[PDB]
Amino acid sequence: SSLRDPAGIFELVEVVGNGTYGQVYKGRHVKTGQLAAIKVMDVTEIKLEINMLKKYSHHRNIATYYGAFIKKSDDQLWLVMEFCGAGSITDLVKNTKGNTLKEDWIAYISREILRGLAHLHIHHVIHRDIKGQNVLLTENAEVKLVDFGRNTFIGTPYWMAPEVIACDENPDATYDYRSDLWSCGITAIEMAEGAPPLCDMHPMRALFLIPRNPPPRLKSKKWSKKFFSFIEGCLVKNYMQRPSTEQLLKHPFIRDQPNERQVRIQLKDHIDRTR
Ligand SMILES: Nc1ncnc2ccc(-c3cccc(Cl)c3)cc12
Ligand code: NA
Repeated sequence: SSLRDPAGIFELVEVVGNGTYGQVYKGRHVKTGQLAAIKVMDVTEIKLEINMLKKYSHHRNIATYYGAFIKKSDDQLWLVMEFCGAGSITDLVKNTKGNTLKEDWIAYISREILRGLAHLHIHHVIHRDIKGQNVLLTENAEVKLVDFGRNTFIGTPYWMAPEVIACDENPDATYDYRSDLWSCGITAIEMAEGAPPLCDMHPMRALFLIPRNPPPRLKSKKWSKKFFSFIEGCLVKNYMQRPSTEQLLKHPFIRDQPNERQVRIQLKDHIDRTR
């Protein structure tokens, strides 16, 4: 009924990813040595968010919520969740020769992202921040989503869907569940090319171009017809005709993965070789 102090339960080890998620630490469950990710927030409601993040995180493609703690003093709120030890998808692409993942790896990771999103969407939750950095890997090559729900900063715009960017005909910016599907397509281009489209643009210029530009496309013609079609589905310009999570899960690029077993093996081995 009342949040406990974390002393002797969880301890902070080091900042993750040294300065990319803000106040998120690699932590450890004191009594068992089990690792955990801990978001540290300064606080002056909480209990409801605890019970809410609890139920929707029980899915295999979402990092599991453990509990909430209050470090007394401004008081610190500690949000404890399952740690994913093999870094982010962005790290994976960065640590790969040529900053590009094989198409079957992209198909596997994209399906796991979509499965996580399908669980949140069915429960009327919008992730709002799908990107390579928020999709984490475990040592067993399990794919898990992270960072779903002060608010004074605007983050990176490269994964933002057109409807989420306010402009003359769209004065009130629309975060719709389909906005996460646009971000999944940008994440798939990020896996294929090493960076999102418009990465060569200043962030404010990219924010102006996203609602105006036609849908982004893969630079190379080497990819399969299925992959181009998957990107096209994610990146439907007008969210009103954009397919739902359930429709994208049935797209042949996602649905038809004959080398699935070997992909998980390749990913597990690649994690070891590039650690
Ligand atoms: N669960 C995690 N495992 C490993 N690294 C991580 C890095 C960052 C995060 C993370 C990032 C933003 C917001 C929240 Cl609540 C958690 C979670 C993890
Ligand atoms: Na989970």
